[PDB]
Amino acid sequence: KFINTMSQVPTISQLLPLPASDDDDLKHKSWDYLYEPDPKALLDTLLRRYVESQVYQ
Amino acid sequence: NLNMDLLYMAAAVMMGLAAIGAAIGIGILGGKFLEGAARQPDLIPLLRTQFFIVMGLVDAIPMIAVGLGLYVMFAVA
Amino acid sequence: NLNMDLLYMAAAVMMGLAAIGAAIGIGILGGKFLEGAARQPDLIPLLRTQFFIVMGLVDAIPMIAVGLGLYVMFAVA
Repeated sequence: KFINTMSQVPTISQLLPLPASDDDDLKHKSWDYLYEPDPKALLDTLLRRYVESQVYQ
Repeated sequence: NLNMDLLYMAAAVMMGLAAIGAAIGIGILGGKFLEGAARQPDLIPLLRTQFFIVMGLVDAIPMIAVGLGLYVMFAVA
Repeated sequence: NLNMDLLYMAAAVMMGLAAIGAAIGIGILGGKFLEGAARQPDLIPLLRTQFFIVMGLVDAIPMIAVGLGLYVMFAVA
């Protein structure tokens, strides 16, 4: 992990199963998505692309 | 005499048909209004405005039908 | 006389058709209400509000028809 120019630290961190952020989308109560075609097929690809993105980062 | 009993029967058919039409049409419309509401409630007032607009269009004929049903049933007797 | 022969059939037509209309309309609307509820609870009270708002309009013509059916079947004959 690149922290400061003079300091870098090794880290082991988990990416499956998904670790639980404290971000609250309880404020998002106000709406829901239109899912084309359906939400279940979309959540899968979102999770896969997210794992690939974190590995790239 | 023989006239009145058929005049009642005719009012019956006319108003029953008007009832089926109005009821099912407004139900079909309200279904889409509700499913639009469930996805984003904050738009509820705008959607309700649109709904009370179009509901008059659907209500147009059936109210004529029931008006003439009443006319037949009572004014002509 | 023949009036109490035919007018019962008149009432039966009127009320059967009103029943068809009201039951089907309310079925459709309540179905969309339920699928709205399961999609997003915590809205159940708000969607129930809007559901009654709409339901009030569905029943109008069917209820007029039912009232007139009772009237003829009991007041006149």
